[PDB]
Amino acid sequence: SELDQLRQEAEQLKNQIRDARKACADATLSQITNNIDPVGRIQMRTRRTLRGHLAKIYAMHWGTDSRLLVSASQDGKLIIWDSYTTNKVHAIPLRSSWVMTCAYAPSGNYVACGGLDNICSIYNLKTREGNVRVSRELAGHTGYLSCCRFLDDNQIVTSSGDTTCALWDIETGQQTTTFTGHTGDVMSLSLAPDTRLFVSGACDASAKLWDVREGMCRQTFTGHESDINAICFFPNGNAFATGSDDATCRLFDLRADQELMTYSHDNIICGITSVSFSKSGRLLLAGYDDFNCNVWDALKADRAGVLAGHDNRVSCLGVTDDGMAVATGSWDSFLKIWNGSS
Amino acid sequence: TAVLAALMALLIVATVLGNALVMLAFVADSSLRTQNNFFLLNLAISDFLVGAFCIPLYVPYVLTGRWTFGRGLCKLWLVVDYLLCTSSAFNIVLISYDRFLSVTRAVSYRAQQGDTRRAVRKMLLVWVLAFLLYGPAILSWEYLSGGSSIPEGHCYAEFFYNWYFLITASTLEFFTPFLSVTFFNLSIYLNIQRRTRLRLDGASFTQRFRLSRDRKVAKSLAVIVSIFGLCWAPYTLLMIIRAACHGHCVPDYWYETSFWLLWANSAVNPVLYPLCHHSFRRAFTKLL
Amino acid sequence: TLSAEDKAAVERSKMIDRNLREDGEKAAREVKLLLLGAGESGKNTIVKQMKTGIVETHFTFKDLHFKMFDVGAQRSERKKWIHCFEGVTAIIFCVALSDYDLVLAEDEEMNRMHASMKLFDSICNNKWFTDTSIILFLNKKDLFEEKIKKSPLTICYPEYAGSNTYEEAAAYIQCQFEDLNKRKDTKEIYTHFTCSTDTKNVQFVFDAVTDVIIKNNLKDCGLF
Amino acid sequence: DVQLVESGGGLVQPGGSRKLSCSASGFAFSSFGMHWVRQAPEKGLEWVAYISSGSGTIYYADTVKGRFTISRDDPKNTLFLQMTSLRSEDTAMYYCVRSIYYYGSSPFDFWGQGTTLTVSDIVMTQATSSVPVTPGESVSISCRSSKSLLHSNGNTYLYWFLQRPGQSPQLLIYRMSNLASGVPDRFSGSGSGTAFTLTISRLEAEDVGVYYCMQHLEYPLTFGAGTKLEL
Amino acid sequence: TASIAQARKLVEQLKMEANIDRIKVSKAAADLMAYCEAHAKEDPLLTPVPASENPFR
Ligand SMILES: CC(C)CCC[C@@H](C)[C@H]1CC[C@H]2[C@@H]3CC=C4C[C@@H](O)CC[C@]4(C)[C@H]3CC[C@]12C
Ligand SMILES: CC(C)CCC[C@@H](C)[C@H]1CC[C@H]2[C@@H]3CC=C4C[C@@H](O)CC[C@]4(C)[C@H]3CC[C@]12C
Ligand SMILES: CC(C)CCC[C@@H](C)[C@H]1CC[C@H]2[C@@H]3CC=C4C[C@@H](O)CC[C@]4(C)[C@H]3CC[C@]12C
Ligand SMILES: CC(C)CCC[C@@H](C)[C@H]1CC[C@H]2[C@@H]3CC=C4C[C@@H](O)CC[C@]4(C)[C@H]3CC[C@]12C
Ligand SMILES: CC(C)CCC[C@@H](C)[C@H]1CC[C@H]2[C@@H]3CC=C4C[C@@H](O)CC[C@]4(C)[C@H]3CC[C@]12C
Ligand SMILES: N=C(N)SCCc1cnc[nH]1
Repeated sequence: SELDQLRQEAEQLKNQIRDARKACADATLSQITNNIDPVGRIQMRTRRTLRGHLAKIYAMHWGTDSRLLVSASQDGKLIIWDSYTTNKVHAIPLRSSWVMTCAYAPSGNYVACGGLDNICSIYNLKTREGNVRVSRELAGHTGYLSCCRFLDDNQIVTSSGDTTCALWDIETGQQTTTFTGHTGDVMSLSLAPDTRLFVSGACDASAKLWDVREGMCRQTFTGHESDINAICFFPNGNAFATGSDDATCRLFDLRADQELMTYSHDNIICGITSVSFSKSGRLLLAGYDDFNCNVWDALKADRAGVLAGHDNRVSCLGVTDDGMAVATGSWDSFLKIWNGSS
Repeated sequence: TAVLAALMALLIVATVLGNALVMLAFVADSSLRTQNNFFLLNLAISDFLVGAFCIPLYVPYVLTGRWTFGRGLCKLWLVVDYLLCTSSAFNIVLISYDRFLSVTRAVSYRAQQGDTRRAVRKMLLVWVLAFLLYGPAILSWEYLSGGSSIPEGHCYAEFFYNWYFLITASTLEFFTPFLSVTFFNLSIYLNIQRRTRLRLDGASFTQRFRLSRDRKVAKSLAVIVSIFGLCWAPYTLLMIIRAACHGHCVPDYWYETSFWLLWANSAVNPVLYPLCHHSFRRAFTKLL
Repeated sequence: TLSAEDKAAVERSKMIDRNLREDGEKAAREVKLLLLGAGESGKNTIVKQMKTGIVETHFTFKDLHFKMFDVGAQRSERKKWIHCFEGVTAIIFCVALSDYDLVLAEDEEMNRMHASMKLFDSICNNKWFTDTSIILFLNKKDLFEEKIKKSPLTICYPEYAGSNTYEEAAAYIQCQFEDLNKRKDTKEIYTHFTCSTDTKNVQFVFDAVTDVIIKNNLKDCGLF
Repeated sequence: DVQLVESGGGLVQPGGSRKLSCSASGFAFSSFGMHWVRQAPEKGLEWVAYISSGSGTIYYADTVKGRFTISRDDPKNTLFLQMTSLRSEDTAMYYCVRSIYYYGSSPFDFWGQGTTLTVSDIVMTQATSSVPVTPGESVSISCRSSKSLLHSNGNTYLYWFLQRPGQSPQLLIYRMSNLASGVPDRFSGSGSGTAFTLTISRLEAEDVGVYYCMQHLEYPLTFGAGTKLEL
Repeated sequence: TASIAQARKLVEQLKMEANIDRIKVSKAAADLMAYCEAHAKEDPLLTPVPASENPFR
């Protein structure tokens, strides 16, 4: 009786939200940006190939100086690369080799990683002893760690396969806030540029916008037909793009609370692993299962170019903060740095 | 006359591009970095230079009958020709020994596989040892035996009619390599048959498939020993036989027929080792 | 053209590269085994004989190091992390023979043996384990023998025309699991009958792993 | 804590041989390159030798090359300096210095206490030998180089050290602008090309000492004469 | 009473999401287009820089 009545009210509320989004859908982003000229053909060359990982690369993250990056492989090694020289700055042996994510702190003093061991390990890069040591092991998730991102040297957000995201106080080792509401494994998270919000994509094909300080879900974004594997905020923080196993990328707007544009092609039938934006946000770069990275025109939904330089899955990618280059990691154990030439 | 020119040109075409695909597919694919993959490349490079330098330069010696490139260039050709053919035979021993360790030292083979430092060290040892077998002997024979017995217009080794040196050199060039390849390719067959025997006793379609695969390997190992022996044994035997009788007991046209068998082996090798390899075929389709 | 510190930084990278190769060679001598199976299937008893997330077991038998990974604690979606185990030497699957007549507790109407068959079929035919051999352990053989006399095998298999002898009953179950394999040419299934008092289980794994390693080596050397 | 203890120094006869040891504790010794730097009594610093991490690269100053041998024992965490044919020019305090090299590292960050031995090229100029100072007032120290210390990679390999009376040198500024860990922000390094300035805002009693500018553009590493601050 | 407790929370969450202010898609689309236009020149991937200014020559 009471349970049946309540679940009927949820359906009425869902229709109310769907009607509200349709009311403000006066135009389409495609119609708005039809007049502007296309970006043309984007040609990028492999400037660097980072060799040394002996297994599948699962994650990479640029440092904020746009020169150092950290990559994770399931050979149990975290490696920090000098991308300008291809020099290896550090090689961090992992206690558990089943790593799925890695993060570089914005300060550059810490890196984080974790996988099937259900632990987010924080590594101190600046020690008087001259070696990288574990400073914290964040336990508390009951599923695998899928993504992690530093807010500062003391705060980090983790998404897990136990359907929850958590905000951690690194100094005390305790999760201050727990973000619940996903009905599937949360696969990714992205921080807003002001680090007041973050979006997460789960295997329930939905993206939720979370308030870091308040600790609740502000908005829920649906439209994908399969698990979301990747998510990335727009550079101004007012939009985000997702990548799913249904071979599509969608651009959702925070303020309009709805999808604005879909980025898919008939030839593309493989899942999407990673998404990122260029510095101005005009380009959406997506890594795919078909061994390629497709550069999209964000405004016009045109495939601007292809980065074809890997013989296995493109597992991760990232664009520098200055926008100078894009790094692609792959299951073939190589990282490549790309940018164009005049 | 034009028939002979076409056949020699066809051999050049087959040997050059046949071993060029192996070298091209090596560069194109970045996963072909195991020790065995480097050894197949070394064999392809050794055979490629035979069809690109030795064979094209020897065509005038056949059509005209006299060497018109000078005595100084003849010594370069003799050193290169003996170096390349010997290195081809030494790579076959290196490949067969590598396949011997895949079945005997199986655990260490998988660990050491992919170490390019080990592969390059073994590759350099093949070329260096190939040069020392005939290189110094060709160059220093004239300067230590007095004069040169080679008539003007002819280009062949100073020890062409020597009896003691040919048998000694061929023992380290073909007799020992042939027995090493035969022993290595026989131990592999014995282990595969023995291993399958225990599997059947320990345990349908899977058993029938496994038995059929073993027979395919048995034929694969037999062709490798036979082709290497078929191309190299006639010329090696003729050199020793003709040396004793100084060409009286051996017809002249028999020498030329056996001379080109070794160069024919440099064209068969791309078909045998790299083509039958699982990884190289995948890299072939990627290019075409 | 490099500065004094740049050359030192390049030299440091070479030192790191040398240690990465040594770690890769050391990790290449380890046999990685993925341990799978249903609950109450002797999965824990096997680990005892072999002596919060993924559980890793290390043991050495005749100068060969085995790394066995148990992922029974991972209650998340299997497909999101099962590719992380692509490239393991072999998969160890544990099936309780005594559960042929028992009913799954959660469903209360599904036979446990059929539940193991569904788990075996998905793992064996998974796209990430096309070339991965499976070591099948059929535990509780002594308890299965006792249950056969009281309970015929027809309960689990309605289409079973065989007798109630232990040898015939056990062999029929072994064939049913091997028939679930669709990649007969690319992979092989090793089946063993284990008990609590058995001590040859480590020998069977070593023999099955050695056969798998040699076949991979022959594929890498071009013979296969 | 990070420690570097030197031993083996003492009075030796001219033409003799002596073995200096530097035992390291509290840090990953095998990861750091090591230098020997000496300082003659009432003189400035002089670099002696260098051995890299992994022992692959070894450098010597010309004045000691052929007579000194530098070696390390990574398992024992010991740094060695074998000296032969010792001359009266070798009478100095020998310092053991750790230095790690990667992008963004701070070489020459920790020095040992030093051991005293008594026996019976880019030019770095610090013209001002001494500067009278008062607490709370801003002081600037100038350094010059015969060659441009700016490399084509954008780094300017100029270092600033402070040797307080009775203490070993401590790193203040590395690569001409960066502030070493544990150094107050009042120190600031400014430079261009061949001319460099070390500015000390709100001078305190602890800042009193000798300041050395060192170039790390190329070997041999050379020090300035040193500028002394006195109250 | 696990389902009834979860039902109240899910209904309560949908109330919070339904009370937000939504701008028009045209307004949101224009803002995205404006940001891309304003920062186009400082995007190296969109407009590749001269080789002298490229750290990855
Ligand atoms: C007359 C001779 C000198 C002509 C040159 C032939 C030799 C030296 C050339 C021709 C083919 C070349 C090889 C082609 C492919 C590769 C693979 C690459 O990953 C390393 C270089 C390497 C191994 C080259 C080495 C040099 C090489 C072997
Ligand atoms: C290890 C292997 C690859 C080294 C090969 C070195 C070869 C290419 C070099 C080294 C010695 C050289 C020979 C030295 C002397 C002569 C005699 C001269 O009248 C013709 C050139 C000739 C014949 C040179 C040909 C090229 C040569 C044979
Ligand atoms: C006619 C004479 C000069 C031919 C001499 C050929 C020799 C010198 C050339 C041809 C093939 C070359 C090798 C081809 C491939 C490799 C693997 C590479 O990772 C290291 C270099 C190395 C090992 C080369 C060494 C030099 C090499 C052996
Ligand atoms: C004087 C020399 C030329 C005569 C010797 C010829 C034969 C015996 C030499 C030449 C090439 C050599 C091989 C070259 C490389 C290797 C790899 C090494 O890890 C094991 C031995 C092995 C397999 C060598 C065995 C011996 C060998 C086959
Ligand atoms: C691609 C295939 C056809 C190449 C076949 C290579 C062999 C079979 C061909 C190519 C070169 C030919 C040789 C060319 C020159 C001579 C010298 C002559 O006095 C006897 C015949 C003889 C010896 C020919 C025999 C057949 C031959 C050796
Ligand atoms: N076995 C030898 N004498 S070396 C190879 C010399 C050669 C024979 N045919 C072409 N070249």
